[PDB]
Amino acid sequence: MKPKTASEHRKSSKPIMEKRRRARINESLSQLKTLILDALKKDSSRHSKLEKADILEMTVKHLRNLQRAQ
Amino acid sequence: MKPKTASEHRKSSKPIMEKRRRARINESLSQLKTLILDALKKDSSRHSKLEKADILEMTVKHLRNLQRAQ
Repeated sequence: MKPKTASEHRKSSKPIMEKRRRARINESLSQLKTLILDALKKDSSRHSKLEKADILEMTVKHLRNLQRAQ
Repeated sequence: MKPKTASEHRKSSKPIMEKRRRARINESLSQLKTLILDALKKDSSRHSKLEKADILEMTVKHLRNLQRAQ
């Protein structure tokens, strides 16, 4: 399937804290993708083809759209 | 017992494409934190220490603001 890919870049310190961080990274990215795709209402297929980079920048680009809708 | 369910990488993609994606991930996330922190002007000092999760969330939360404050 295509699960929530975790971008594991190793930078350890506190095993517990970095895991909590990691979890929260997924938590935030998941809702990020969710509210973005829902606000723009692009397509569900291009949601099922959302590359991590596509998701991140989509959020930033929507930011610009909102930021001009003042 | 020890249930080994996650040890090997069940991960499939092209090394080159995923590397290109990786670059864009970092690119997107970088400008993402930038425009968010600067738009609300929280603190640029604490901006030197933003947890990845804090960064994603900060952007999502600002999305909400943009969606409902105007």
